[PDB]
Amino acid sequence: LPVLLTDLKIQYTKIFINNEWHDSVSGKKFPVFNPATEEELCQVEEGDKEDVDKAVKAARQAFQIGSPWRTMDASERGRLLYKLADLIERDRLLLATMESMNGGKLYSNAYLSDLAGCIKTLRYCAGWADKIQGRTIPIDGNFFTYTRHEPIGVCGQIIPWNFPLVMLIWKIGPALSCGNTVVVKPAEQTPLTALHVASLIKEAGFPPGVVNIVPGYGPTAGAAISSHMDIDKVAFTGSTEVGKLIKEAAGKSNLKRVTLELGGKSPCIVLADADLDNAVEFAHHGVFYHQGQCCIAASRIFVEESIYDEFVRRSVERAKKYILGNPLTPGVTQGPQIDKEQYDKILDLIESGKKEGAKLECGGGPWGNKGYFVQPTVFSNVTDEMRIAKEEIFGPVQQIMKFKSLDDVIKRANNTFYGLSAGVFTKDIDKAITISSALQAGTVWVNCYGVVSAQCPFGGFKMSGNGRELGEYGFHEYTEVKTVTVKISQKNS
Amino acid sequence: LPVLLTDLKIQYTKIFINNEWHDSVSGKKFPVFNPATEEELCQVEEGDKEDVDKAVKAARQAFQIGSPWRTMDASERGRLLYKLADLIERDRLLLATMESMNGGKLYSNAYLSDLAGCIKTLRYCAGWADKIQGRTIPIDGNFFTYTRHEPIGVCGQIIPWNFPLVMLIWKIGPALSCGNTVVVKPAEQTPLTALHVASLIKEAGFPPGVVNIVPGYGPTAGAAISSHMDIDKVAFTGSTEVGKLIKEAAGKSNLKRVTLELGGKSPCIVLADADLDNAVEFAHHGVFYHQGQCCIAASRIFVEESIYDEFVRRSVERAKKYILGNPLTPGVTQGPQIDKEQYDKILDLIESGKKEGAKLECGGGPWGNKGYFVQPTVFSNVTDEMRIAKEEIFGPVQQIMKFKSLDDVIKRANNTFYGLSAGVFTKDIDKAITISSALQAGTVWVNCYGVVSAQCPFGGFKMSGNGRELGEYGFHEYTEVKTVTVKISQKNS
Amino acid sequence: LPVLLTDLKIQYTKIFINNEWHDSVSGKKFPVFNPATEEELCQVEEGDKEDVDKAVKAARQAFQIGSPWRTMDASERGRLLYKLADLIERDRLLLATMESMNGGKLYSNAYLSDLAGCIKTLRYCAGWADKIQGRTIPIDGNFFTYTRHEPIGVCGQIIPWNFPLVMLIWKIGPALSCGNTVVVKPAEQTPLTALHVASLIKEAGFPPGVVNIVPGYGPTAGAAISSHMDIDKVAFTGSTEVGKLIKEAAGKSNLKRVTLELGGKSPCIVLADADLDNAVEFAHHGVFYHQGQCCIAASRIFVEESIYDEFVRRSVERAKKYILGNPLTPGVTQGPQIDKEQYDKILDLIESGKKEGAKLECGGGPWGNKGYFVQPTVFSNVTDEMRIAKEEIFGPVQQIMKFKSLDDVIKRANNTFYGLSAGVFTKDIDKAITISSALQAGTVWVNCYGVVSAQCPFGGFKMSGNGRELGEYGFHEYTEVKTVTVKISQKNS
Amino acid sequence: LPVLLTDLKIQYTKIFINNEWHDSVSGKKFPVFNPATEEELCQVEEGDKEDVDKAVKAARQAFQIGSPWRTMDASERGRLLYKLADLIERDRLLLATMESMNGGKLYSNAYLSDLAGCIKTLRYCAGWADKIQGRTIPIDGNFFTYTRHEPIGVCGQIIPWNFPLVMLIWKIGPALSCGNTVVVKPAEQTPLTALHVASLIKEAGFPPGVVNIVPGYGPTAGAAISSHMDIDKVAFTGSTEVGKLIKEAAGKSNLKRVTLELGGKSPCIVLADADLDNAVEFAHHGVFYHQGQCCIAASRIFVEESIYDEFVRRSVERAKKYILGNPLTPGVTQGPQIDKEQYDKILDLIESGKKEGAKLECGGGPWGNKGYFVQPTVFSNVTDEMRIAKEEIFGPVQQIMKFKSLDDVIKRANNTFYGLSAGVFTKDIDKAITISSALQAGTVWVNCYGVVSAQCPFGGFKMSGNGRELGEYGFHEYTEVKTVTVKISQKNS
Ligand SMILES: NC(=O)C1=CN([C@@H]2O[C@H](COP(=O)(O)OP(=O)(O)OC[C@H]3O[C@@H](n4cnc5c(N)ncnc54)[C@H](O)[C@@H]3O)[C@@H](O)[C@H]2O)C=CC1
Ligand SMILES: CCOC(=O)CSc1nc2c(sc3ccccc32)c(=O)n1CCCN1CCCC1
Ligand SMILES: [Cl-]
Ligand SMILES: [Cl-]
Ligand SMILES: [Cl-]
Repeated sequence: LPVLLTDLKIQYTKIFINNEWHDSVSGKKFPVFNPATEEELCQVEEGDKEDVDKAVKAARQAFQIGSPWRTMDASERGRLLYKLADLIERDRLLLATMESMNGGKLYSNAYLSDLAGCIKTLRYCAGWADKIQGRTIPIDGNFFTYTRHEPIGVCGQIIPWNFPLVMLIWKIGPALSCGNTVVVKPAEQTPLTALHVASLIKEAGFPPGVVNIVPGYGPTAGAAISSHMDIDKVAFTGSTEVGKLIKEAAGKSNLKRVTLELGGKSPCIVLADADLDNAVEFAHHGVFYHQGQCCIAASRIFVEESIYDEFVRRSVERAKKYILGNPLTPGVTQGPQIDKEQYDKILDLIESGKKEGAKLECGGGPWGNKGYFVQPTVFSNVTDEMRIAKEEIFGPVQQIMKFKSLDDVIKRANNTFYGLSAGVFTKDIDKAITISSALQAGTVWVNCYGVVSAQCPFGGFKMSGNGRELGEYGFHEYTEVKTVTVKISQKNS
Repeated sequence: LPVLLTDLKIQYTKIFINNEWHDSVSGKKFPVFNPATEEELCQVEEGDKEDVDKAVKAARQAFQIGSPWRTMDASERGRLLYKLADLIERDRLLLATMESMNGGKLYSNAYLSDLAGCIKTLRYCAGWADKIQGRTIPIDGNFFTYTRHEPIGVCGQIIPWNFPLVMLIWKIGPALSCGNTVVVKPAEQTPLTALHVASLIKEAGFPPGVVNIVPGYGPTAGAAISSHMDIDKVAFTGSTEVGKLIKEAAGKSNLKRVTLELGGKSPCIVLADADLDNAVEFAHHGVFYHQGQCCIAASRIFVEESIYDEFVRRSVERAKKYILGNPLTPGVTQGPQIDKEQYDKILDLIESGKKEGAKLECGGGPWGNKGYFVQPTVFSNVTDEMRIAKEEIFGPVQQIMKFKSLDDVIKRANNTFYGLSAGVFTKDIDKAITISSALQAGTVWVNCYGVVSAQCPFGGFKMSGNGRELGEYGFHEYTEVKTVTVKISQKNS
Repeated sequence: LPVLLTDLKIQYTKIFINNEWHDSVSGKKFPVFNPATEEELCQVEEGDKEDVDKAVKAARQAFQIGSPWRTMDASERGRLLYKLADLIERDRLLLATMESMNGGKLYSNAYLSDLAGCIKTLRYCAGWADKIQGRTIPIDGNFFTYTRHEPIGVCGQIIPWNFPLVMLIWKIGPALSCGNTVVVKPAEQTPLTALHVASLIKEAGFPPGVVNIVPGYGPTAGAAISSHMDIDKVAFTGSTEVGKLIKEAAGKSNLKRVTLELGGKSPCIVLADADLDNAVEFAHHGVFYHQGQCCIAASRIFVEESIYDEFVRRSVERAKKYILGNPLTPGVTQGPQIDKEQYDKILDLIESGKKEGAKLECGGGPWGNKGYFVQPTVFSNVTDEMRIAKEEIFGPVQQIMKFKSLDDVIKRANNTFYGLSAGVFTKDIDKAITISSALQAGTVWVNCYGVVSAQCPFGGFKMSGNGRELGEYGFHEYTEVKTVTVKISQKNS
Repeated sequence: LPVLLTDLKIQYTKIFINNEWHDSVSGKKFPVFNPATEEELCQVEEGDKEDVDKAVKAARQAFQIGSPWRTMDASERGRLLYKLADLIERDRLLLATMESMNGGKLYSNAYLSDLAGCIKTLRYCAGWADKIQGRTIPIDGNFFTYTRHEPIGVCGQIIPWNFPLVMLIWKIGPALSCGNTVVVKPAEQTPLTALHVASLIKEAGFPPGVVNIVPGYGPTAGAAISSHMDIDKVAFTGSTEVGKLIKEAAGKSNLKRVTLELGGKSPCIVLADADLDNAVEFAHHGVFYHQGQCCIAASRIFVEESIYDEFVRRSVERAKKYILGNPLTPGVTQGPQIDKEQYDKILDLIESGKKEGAKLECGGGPWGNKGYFVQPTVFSNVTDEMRIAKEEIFGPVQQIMKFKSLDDVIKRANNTFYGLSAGVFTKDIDKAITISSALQAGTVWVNCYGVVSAQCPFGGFKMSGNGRELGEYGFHEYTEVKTVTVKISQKNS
């Protein structure tokens, strides 16, 4: 685990449009904080509607028929993405450090996981660019018919603060591989890594206007994207509330394409025949990863009665082993929550668990004199009507419940408006296949949890979102299909 | 062209839920009219929110894990669809007659085209059922990963009055082939053919609740579908206004998947080297088909100056050759518009063309003492800011314009919030390919127009809709992708 | 289980070329026998080189650019195949009876399985016809590139006597769906069902020359196919010896495409945790089905030592329960072998098992005064160097062996030049996945055996064959891919 | 056009097995010559059967279940290929020089085209590695069925001398991306660039035994590959004669999979409406490229009578403009033929053209005192029965013919046992589509020629070969499909 042997210096703080750095139209700036210390790191240019309009015009122009980005070989779009991955690999120490400092994110994970994921995802996407293909189709009648899987056009992409870099790359990788242009709005909490990447987009040689990055707030810059009359598509990861607003704003304006990923209340089902240590470990990391701030957090763990008490005991032992503190310091194993709102939400929900009669096994309160820290918290004997069993907490708060009827537990697992993911732990082939088939969730892990890769599509059932990202299947959502049908004198098979 | 040698008798007038005929919960009924005579044909049970709730419950139950429709072989879903096609072929005379009588639709077209399209589309969809496949994916790490392309669940499907049968089958064919269950709301104007088909769904042996048909109005039954908390997806063909309302209602409620097809203002570009007679014929039929009531109507025809006057002359000669009257009577070549609202809209727009200075070549007024008839109408020297050049008329009203700059005409062709289709007429390979690539439209025809087939995906760019129907690509929109990732001791390629 | 309530009368005994019945050029005929009685059923026209030349010319002409079969809609090729399935369904009683009488095949299986498989396979193939698609490809440079998945042309198809109808349809279904024309040579033992199907091909309305059926012998009619200078592809199921000759003859002549399926020595691995009754049943039916005359026969069954004796006991009990006799008589559960050569081969191999020291548990000799009957025979304590462990027997002869090292048994399972299929019986997810991945076989069944369907590709690893039949993947082998690359002035994504 | 600013020094002259350099078992070496000077460049270790056996054992071991190459992530196979491309880019000057010196290949083409093609092809193949996917399949009955697209195993790959590097990469890129191991036999004429690449395979970090390179002769090392009992597949580009021998040897031994590309007699059809200068240029380069030593050489050019004389005149003017000499010297535009056999064959065929009455427009004899040089030669009024119209010349010899019947010229174009490629020159859409559809050739170029890219599949119809290389479609030929079918208690769609 190498580190930056020199203190981080913040350089890139401006709006990125047509490969140059812009002041906000208003002249306004907003502060950016270190969640572990509550101290301002810097000021960043505050994008708003006016700045979004500049970025959209730039993106529109870069998408015009005859432009460099429309006319270059697909393989060259791919080359540019591979180059960007190489640049991020070059600046890995710097990026992992900035990510950890701005995002409250453990540095070892930032370096070994987030940065690795960004690099691998970009390289995966680079490979698709010249492998996006349409069809030739044996239509009835004397016609030649083919399809073009064109890029859609200008894609507005709004990303959250929990995985700033990974989410940036998850959005831009596919969009660019397919030939789109993008207007990106990073989370107000975490604009800095996106702006560094923008410098590397310029360095790699992407044509101007192909990627534009507009830091700013949700109701301002975000809303301007969702309601813009010349944005063809909007992609978003974040809260359900905002997802609704985005879909509504898209409907009112220009009926732009919308894809959403909106978190979850993801269940695990642990059968009595399960490898118990393996289930405890994966379910543990499954809920606690990055201070509980994962859309896929395994926030309801149902365990067969006969192994329930043992499951709970071992889970508690594991949760009691964390070291809280600054995510930069080696050996520290839990960083802060991102901000006050999240902090407040986690505490309120923890209090509801105590009130509504859940058994507190450990944690249950805040930690320290600075930083938005929350003790890792475990509740057992949780019941389905409790707030901590229904609401996404997005904090280090684990719920453990028992069942003895498998039919009943699948119904309980499914009894939510969410549906992002689930986990099944068993040694039995038939149970693994039939349970995974019955769960209304986008990804089901069997005898593991939290395994996400560029090669697999990822997305929600129900209110956890719509559409899929990554894999072969995800690329479909960044193309617009055109059918071309040509009259011919006579066809032959 | 065979005919029913016995008078049509209306039998099926009720709400279809769980394969039985239901009265409306309210007890209310609404009238159904023959647009050619303005006479009531019958009364039909009026579905509203309460009836939609009954259909959704039925559809939900038919979709449950372990149900007949979830557990039957995919090939058997396909068999059921093939059987339904055979039944519609059996009742072709009856259906074509009912379609023509209720829809104001020329009987020869109803029989030879609409009914043929329904049959062929169903058979096409039947073939996909056991050919819907997921993937196995060489994910990083020691895992086995596969995907399931599951049906989504309960699909709400709202269809228009212009092609009642074709649109019914365009919706239910793919949805059912993929294993979904459906709640269908036919247009208030044209419920009758859908209800006959429902009798044939029962006869074919589809499990109850797999298809439910709820006749009724837009703001009542339609709105209940779009806002329902247990409908997983809504599909819609109709007006832009309603498309917006549907997307908004889906966002406010349960973030259900939405696909829309919303008509157009589709352009043709006729180059000087074009086969002129061929371009005139296809552009003519392209705008005039079914009294102009096609989403893809070729409602802006741009012709190179040197052949413009000849194009206009020949177009006028062709338009002056129609025989208006009852769509049932042989040799009649133009039926009525569907209803008063459409009628009023076409007349108002025709008047705006005269006012704003378009040259009237023929038609321009109503026809007859009964029926919503409009003279076939041609305007030349139309300019881009005129109402008849911007608004979808949905009537027998042709606009012809000239150009001499090809760069300019492509920009004019593209200068619309619509984008459903377009036509290009030229003998030159390079022009055909480059022009079709540059047009922002879902289907581009070359040296033809209006060629739609079950084998090709169909849908809009921009505000003409989102998603694609039919072809291989259309089937994707009726599946929900689940990734299953299984921990293994060691993988091997 | 319905039966023909009228005695079978043989009608179709001639060579089928251009949809008419032909005498052999030589005037020669050959006899056809009932294997259960050794009595001649009829005489059939003997095709030889001269007749093959007539069929190839007919097939070539039907494949010419501009012909009905090249110009008809793909959906119409599909319609024709669906019609043929409907006709075979109509004549199911007759076909199942003829199959059983000519092939020595149990009538209940013939009716319920073989005929069902033919019908289902044809319907599956019908569905692909208009779903065979090429690609459009974003090649480097200013070009438009697309591919056509054309039919190959004249396909020579040689099929065996064990599943005459199923194999006929397995060959012609895909070939025709893809638009090829075919020259079929049924086994000399079993020409009759193929000739009836030919009458139904004529009745369904296939254009003449699209299917031609040339009964005759291997070294005569078969060899003429394999060496023909105007046959584009040859497909074959049968013996390894002949497979070699076919590949060699194809290399010497016109380098025609070759696909082979050549039987096996397929292993099962039964782990100690397996559902034992389920493993015994499937392994039993897996080797004994159709008198052992299946390419996929489970002819080496390795059982973990701790359950080996119990496995063997239960296997023996099951084998001792058969009733031998005429395949037409209800309750009869084992018919004859096909002919004297097979009969002789099975007996010789059974004798080698006794000689080389295998433990005879039951059977071991012939049965009856007429018909090529062999007692169902079980050997335990078989070792890998014995003839019955290495050679495909193609008779009712089961080999059971023990193991205790899993690494070792996989190596033993794989230690063969064959590789058609295998079976794995265990309750453990990891073992099921890792073992199936390690076995060098085309199809691996888990906790079942002998499950073959039109939707899955089927074919061998190693010397069990090359290429795959059926599924999506099998269709690729009946197309020839053409790339078309068109110079354009400027491309756009 | 940069050059090596230092003289080339030959380093790598040994057999490459398990990532180390081996002497031949016999101790024998063979000489390697510069075709431009007829001087020996070096000696290279001569591989024979014994050495092939060592390489196959190494390849077999590297392919074993549990090996590094079988267990590494697919994305890592891709990474290794990307690294190799980067290494070849690093050594581009050296490789382009060695290629030109050993292969008689113009240095500017070697550098700008061959080396670029190698790099781009490797990068294309790298991108597929983790995008090779099987299927999940909705089989009839209560089963879970999926497929694995496994690597085949040990692939023997025999390549020719005309494009040593490009062909090496065309073979190993796909084979390795798919996870195979390879035993490569470069042409005896041109082993040197392959051995340098082998050093870069070692440097990139490929596991030992994954690639093995065995220089040597055809009937010795080549024959040992084709007849080997433990090689799973053989791929070959070269002469028809050898293709036959390979297919036969594969049939006699172990029925290994075979794919062949075998050159052609590729036709162009130039219509009267064609852009004439464009057709002349592409047809010219189409036959003359790399001294006529391209499988796709446009060796029959049919021109409509009305433009035939002009076509011939302009073609002659272009052919008379070459500068012969050393392929290393700037401004030199034609190098030597590869060796004496080719040289002799070209001269003999040129003499047959004079004898049989073809009109000699220019060239017709040898050139210089050393090097296998042949004057660029044009024949007009060539007729279909002449040797130069039927036999692949593989020299700088152009045939031009006239036609006036389009039906007739397509039949003439098709009247060959070859079918690798063809060209069509016209401005008319319908002709371009219908002619290209009618030509029995693997690639058809329209208004261009010789446009080959990694993204498109490439291969012959008829005796020009079997199978396809590159594109998505080519990758299929380097996988072996396994179906896995698992019994489950109950399936759900
Ligand atoms: N799916 C996921 O991974 C995430 C889920 N969440 C959930 O949402 C809850 C609230 O967290 P927030 O930070 O408020 O998430 P949020 O959904 O409001 O913020 C995420 C992104 O949306 C933008 N945004 C906010 N308001 C917007 C608007 N009106 N229009 C357009 N864009 C807008 C933000 O600026 C940011 O870029 C969390 O407690 C958690 O449960 C939060 C972040 C990520
Ligand atoms: C290859 C893409 O990059 C990464 O995987 C970075 S890490 C990571 N990304 C995402 C999630 S949700 C999600 C949704 C979309 C895209 C990426 C992710 C997550 O939860 N994580 C931590 C897993 C730690 N795990 C602990 C045990 C196994 C992995
Ligand atoms: Cl498509
Ligand atoms: Cl998928
Ligand atoms: Cl292809």
